[PDB]
Amino acid sequence: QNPNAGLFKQGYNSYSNADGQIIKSIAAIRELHQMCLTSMGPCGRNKIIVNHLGKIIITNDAATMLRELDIVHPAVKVLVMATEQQKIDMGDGTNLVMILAGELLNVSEKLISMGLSAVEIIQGYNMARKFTLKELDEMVVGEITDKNDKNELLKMIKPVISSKKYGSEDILSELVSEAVSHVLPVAQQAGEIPYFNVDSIRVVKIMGGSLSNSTVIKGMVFNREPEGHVKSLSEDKKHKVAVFTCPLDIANTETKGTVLLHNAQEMLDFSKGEEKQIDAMMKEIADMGVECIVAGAGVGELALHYLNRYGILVLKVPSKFELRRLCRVCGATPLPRLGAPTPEELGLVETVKTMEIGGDRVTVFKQEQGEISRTSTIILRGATQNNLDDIERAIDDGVAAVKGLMKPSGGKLLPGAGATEIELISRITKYGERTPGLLQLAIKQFAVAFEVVPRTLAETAGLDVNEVLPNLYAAHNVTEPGAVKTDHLYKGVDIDGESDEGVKDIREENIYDMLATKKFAINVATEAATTVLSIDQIIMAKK
Amino acid sequence: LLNPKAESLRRDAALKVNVTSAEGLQSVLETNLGPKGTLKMLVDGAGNIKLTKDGKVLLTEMQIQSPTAVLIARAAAAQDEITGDGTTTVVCLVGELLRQAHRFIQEGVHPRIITDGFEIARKESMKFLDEFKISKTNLSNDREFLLQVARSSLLTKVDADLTEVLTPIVTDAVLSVYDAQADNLDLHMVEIMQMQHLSPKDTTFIKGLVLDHGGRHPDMPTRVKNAYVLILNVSLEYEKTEVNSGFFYSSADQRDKLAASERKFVDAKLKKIIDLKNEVCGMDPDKGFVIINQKGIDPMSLDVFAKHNILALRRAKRRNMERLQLVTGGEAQNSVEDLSPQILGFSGLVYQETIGEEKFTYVTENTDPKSCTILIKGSTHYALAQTKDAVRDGLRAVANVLKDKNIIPGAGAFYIALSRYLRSANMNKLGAKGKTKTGIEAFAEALLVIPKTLVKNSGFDPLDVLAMVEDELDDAQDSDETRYVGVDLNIGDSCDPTIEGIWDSYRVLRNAITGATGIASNLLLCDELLRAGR
Amino acid sequence: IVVLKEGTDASQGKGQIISNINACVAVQEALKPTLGPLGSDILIVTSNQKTTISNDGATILKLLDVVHPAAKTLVDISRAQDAEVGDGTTS
Amino acid sequence: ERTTGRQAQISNITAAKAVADVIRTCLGPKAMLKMLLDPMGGLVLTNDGHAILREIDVAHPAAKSMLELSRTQDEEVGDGTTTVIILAGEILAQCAPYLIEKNIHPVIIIQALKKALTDALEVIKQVSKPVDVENDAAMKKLIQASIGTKYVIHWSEKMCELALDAVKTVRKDLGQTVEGEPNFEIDIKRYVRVEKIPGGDVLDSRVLKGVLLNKDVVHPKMSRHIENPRVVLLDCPLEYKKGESQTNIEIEKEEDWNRILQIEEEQVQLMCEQILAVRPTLVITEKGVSDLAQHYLLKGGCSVLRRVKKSDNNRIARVTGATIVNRVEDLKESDVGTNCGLFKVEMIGDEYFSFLDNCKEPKACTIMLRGGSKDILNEIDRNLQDAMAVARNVMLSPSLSPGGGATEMAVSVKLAEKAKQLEGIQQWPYQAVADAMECIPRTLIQNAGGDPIRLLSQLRAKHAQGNFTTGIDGDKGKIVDMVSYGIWEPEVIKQQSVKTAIESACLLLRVDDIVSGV
Repeated sequence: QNPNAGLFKQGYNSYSNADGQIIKSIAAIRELHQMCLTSMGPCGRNKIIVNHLGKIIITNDAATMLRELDIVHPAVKVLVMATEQQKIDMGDGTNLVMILAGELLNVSEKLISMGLSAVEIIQGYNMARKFTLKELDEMVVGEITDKNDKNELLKMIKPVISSKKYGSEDILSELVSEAVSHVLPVAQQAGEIPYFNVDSIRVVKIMGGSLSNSTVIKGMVFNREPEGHVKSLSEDKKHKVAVFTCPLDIANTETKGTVLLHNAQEMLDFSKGEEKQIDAMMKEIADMGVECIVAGAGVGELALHYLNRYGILVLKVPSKFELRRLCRVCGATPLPRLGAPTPEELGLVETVKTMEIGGDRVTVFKQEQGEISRTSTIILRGATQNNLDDIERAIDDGVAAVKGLMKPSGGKLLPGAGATEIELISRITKYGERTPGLLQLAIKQFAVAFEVVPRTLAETAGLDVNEVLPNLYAAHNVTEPGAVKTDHLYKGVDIDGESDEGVKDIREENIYDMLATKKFAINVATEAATTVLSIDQIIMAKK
Repeated sequence: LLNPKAESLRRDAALKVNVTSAEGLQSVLETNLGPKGTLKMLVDGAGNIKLTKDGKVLLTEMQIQSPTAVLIARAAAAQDEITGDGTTTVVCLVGELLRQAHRFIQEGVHPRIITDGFEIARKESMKFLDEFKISKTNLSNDREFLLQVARSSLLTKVDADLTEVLTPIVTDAVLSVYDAQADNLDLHMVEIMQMQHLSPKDTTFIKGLVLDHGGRHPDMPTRVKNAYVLILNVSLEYEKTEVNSGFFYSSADQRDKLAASERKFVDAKLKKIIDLKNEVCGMDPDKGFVIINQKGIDPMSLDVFAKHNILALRRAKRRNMERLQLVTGGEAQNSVEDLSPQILGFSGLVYQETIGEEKFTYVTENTDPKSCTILIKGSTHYALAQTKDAVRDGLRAVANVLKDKNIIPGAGAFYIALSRYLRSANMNKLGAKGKTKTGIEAFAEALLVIPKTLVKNSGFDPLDVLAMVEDELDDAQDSDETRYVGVDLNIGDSCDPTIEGIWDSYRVLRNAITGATGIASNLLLCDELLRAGR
Repeated sequence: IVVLKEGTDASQGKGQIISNINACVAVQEALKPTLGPLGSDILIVTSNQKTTISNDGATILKLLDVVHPAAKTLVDISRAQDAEVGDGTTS
Repeated sequence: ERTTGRQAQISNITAAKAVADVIRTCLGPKAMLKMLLDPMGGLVLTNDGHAILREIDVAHPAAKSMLELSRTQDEEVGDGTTTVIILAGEILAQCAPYLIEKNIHPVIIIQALKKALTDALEVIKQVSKPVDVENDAAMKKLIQASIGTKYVIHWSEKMCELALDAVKTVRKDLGQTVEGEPNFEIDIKRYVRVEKIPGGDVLDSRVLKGVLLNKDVVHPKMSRHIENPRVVLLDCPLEYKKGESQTNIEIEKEEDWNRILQIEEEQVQLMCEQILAVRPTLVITEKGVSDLAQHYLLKGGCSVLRRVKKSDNNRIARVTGATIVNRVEDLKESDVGTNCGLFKVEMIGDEYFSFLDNCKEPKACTIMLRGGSKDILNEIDRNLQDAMAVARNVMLSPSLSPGGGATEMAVSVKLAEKAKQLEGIQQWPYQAVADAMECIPRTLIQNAGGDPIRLLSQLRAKHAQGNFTTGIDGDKGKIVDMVSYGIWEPEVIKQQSVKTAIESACLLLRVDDIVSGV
């Protein structure tokens, strides 16, 4: 009896802009926005994710959560793909792009209820984004000289470890910066050849001990056992290593060469045949001067027995990804065939031994000041495997953070912990009053949308929101005898753990975010926020 | 009057439903009209997101149960096959023309007089179309004017920040493939290829051709200022004997002898290739040699070619090998035995852009390439789809300017003037009919939908901006001169569309008025809506 | 017509934190009588149909197989109490 | 299951009224479009009367009889399909209150419809005007009615030449009180059958007198034209025959092949020698022809055409005079190639043809159609059929009737004038026939938009005083004379429309019961 208007399409559901889908889309995103509000910051919260495979994990990072969540609704998919856009090109800012673009839509609703057109809302953010990106170039304080010093790496890595794993910040900083300095070569004024691969730093973890027992070695570390009867090599430097793609066994013919059995007389000759040939092959290989054979394939029983009499360390590496990085260290090259270890194909390694880590013995691969290595490994130790795995995720994001320091002006930095946020708000309001027209309403709301980051750090830390907000405003608003406002821009949002009062200077704890991450996060989050406002209707149809 | 399993809409309520159904589609598609419009999102249910403001691309991806909108979707399909742009504009013209006629339908006016009044006004619209149109010179030095045509096409489908990026790309794409001395152009010569892992503002124009698979070796040269290009069909990798045989080696050194003896057939062809580089301009500076060779190349030949500093490509698409014949000019060499320096082509700077996941090879700076490439960059999939839709619509819009020498000013200059013309003309002419005056006046009032919609998506008052234009037209008419007036969407006042650089194609507006009139008339000609099997 | 989940249940808020505590109290309430040498014994029936009676919190809690994710944390510390020490997994 | 009593009379009226009501707006050049939603999801917006009802499935049997009536009506006249359905449906609609509310017996009405049919046909002959069928300029302006509003309007002068030259060959004009009058019988179906040739121009379309065959000559190098052709038609193919016994040929030894091959070459040569005895220049075999028979007739100086249909040989026999013969040894001396102009191998558009055409008309021609594509050929085809249909109606009677509702209203006035002296119970259903005649000009006004009550009252009063030739204009919709704007349809359209309408009206009134099941 009661008719229905607005839907002529196949009994589907399509929200017209007159029904306020944009307000409904922001409300659906607000549910996801509140998830990240308890994430960012060292005081943030961890979320338990129960996988469909029956595995329970817990992580702070929201980008890992979005991958474990099934995203369908179109307004949410925009920020998920925008989060993946933040995941590429940098290893930090996952919680930054989600909270920022979420608040830009929150303040946009107050303009929609006012009646301000969505196109005039997008035009306001685009003009305010260019004002922000231009101002952030002048808001830079220091710049990393790319000296590659350990102390210079401690300045960048320390704030990256924060907001993910807290309390391990100073302990993991010495472990990460040591392995990075091993991969970073010694050069200056050369920007043509890129370097510092992420895969160049391997992270292994063994249960037992604590972070105090964790060390840093130069080389790859393998979990597999020393299959051969030789547990470790001598202390003499530069041992030759041969990488074999072919398994260790009697050689075959490139044409056919299929083993067939007819009479028992042939079976007795097959055993003695493989006995004499393998003994002849392993001999000549060991006679070439190579004391370590890395086999990418299986190892025969007789082939392993003869190499044990010659004192040859046998270590099997079935993973081809580890053999590629092994070539960048020892210098050896994989041979598809077997029996011809050319000395030009042979590499050199100083020390190959087997060490007991966490109670289990593993054969490592390393060096001391020779046959330089482009690959390093971090050995982590801990009692809880769960939290120890989250340490590996914080280190991998710290390695990607060092990759953020490169030629495209990565060394530029800005004070973090809400110090730049509050200062940028007052600088955008300076642009608001100077820009006439209706843009003033959108520019001011664009600056208010940056209040979510400082309020987030104060809310998750247990601090009083009503007390911290004016302390941030009164600190960055001062009266100076001149145009430039002088001594102290360093007042941030203070995460205490202590008792008494107030905010702190960024120079005290040296906790800051680089300009490359913050400038890229704002440009992507604003473009993603203006994108959601561009869709006033969605239509689903059969493919 | 019924049988089993039948439904019929008979009286005038049938036409009221068809118009109302068309009025529902109008309200949906009027939001994306113009550069101030909105960007609609589509979901196929499998998780694919597509962002486009084009009318047909939306209508083809949506399934419509309403039979009236299906005819509009079929009509918008013929508009892209002819005009290629303005499918949304046709929808806005059909719907409002039915709404304005619906007012007269309730008055008791028969639809024939309504449809005949639209055909008479369409004939007068074509007469005004020839007088209002502007004849643009065929000169190719008009790029300054082409910068205005590019903005008219780009500003609709982009945020207007990608306009400055895509304006030199699209404009250089059309004129480069455009043949001199007033010949035609081929849009197929401009290749559109999408890539990931870079921002959309980094989109650049490629004068030559780009290839996917690059040379894999650490010592390959980064850039070569000038090089001689070789197109080879011969496999440079390890091969096998043409007849069945086998390699039986007593020792490991004998196996290398049998392997080198078989590669010697390839090595004999390899020596002829490397010696040809020293044969022509070997010691000469600003000279090089590149191997685009189609079939595979073993790492043994890659090490030899690296010592000579020769770029070696392998595993190339068969279609791209034929494109290099036009772009580079070098002929395809089927056999190295017949290889000669006259077969090789010449190219300009060839530099390999190295990204970790993807390696790029640039054939650009060619003497007579006659083929362009537009490399579209984006991080996500929807960023590539929105830009590609702007490029495909941007290349055809500029192509219609060189093909059709007639141009029309945009910003509603043709719509507002023709609406004012037909209203004042029929009163002075009076040569149609007395009852036709309703159909003529309804069509003139239906032409105002576009200038009212452009300011509706902009948010400005449509009544205020229309009165300012009517005051300027009346002042220009009393001044006895020719002044083209249009609506400025940014400021909100009027503007001269010739100075502001907002231009619409002649073929787009010619088939829009004729197309929208014929489709909207056929909907009014429907007496009864029959439904069978429902 | 679109959904944000496809049947993935996720709940948050301060009420969820309290709900996670009540799930740990239910696990705690079961292990309270087993504290001490004179403590009571729990009667456990495994899905294998084998029935065991013991007061050791390690053996007990490993047979509960608590599905609740936050209450699973009490199982992790029970294995750590059984590893570093081996006694007192109830306390 | 079963419908009896007056309930079946109600269902017969409802069925015929529902079928007509759809196409009532489909009459006239201003006819409104119809939207038919298909059960598969598609729709058809075309206003073509026959194309709509063909895609509409109906249940009641009387509704199917109205569909089969239009199929038979389309075979007579090419246009006016909606005119007959409205008239046949309105007569039952006008007789509906008399059949039920007035309780008139159906046989009384059916008997009155027979008298109304005779009176209506006499009025049509009175209002009709004579026309000259021998005037070429007059025949072109007639066929033009079925031409305009089509793609062939530009070639219309050639479209009439294809239609006129075709009907002039088939027509037999004779009359007398001795052997009777054929009444100018012309068969467009069988004899006038068109042949569509791709390529060329519409101006190149010719009317060929003769038969046309697409099968080529069995040999590439042959005489391209024959001065004095001698045609030989036969049934039995030319090949080595088989015995009446179980004899089979299996050759293993190599020297035994020439023994059977010599017999095969001899028997085929004897079959070809019987043909060459009369020294023919042309050989046409209904069945296939063996390669050996092709060579013997190759050196004999005669063209061979294999595989010709038997229905073709009968038409070949008329353009030639060759006597049909079954067995190759039975060939009669009465078989001749006389009255055959030339044999042409000419190729048009990479397609070999065969031309048996002569200088005389053997009552049957062949239309050769050319164009720019196959879609143009199909457009010329159906448009030529409508061009020949109107030409056929004019050649089957030399009279024209005014259209646009002039004849429909003129009959309704004359029926009402005669109804005054028709007193008795048959007068009531008789007056319903004249009221049904006014429905045709009513739908033209309803499709025009003018006031139906005001115009029909002035239109009927115009016939009562002024001439009967004053009709309604299609484009305008105002009362005008058919002298100024002619719109002259042939009477055959009006003849069959009134005859089939009364027969359909008597058909539905004759069925008082409906029973289902086998």
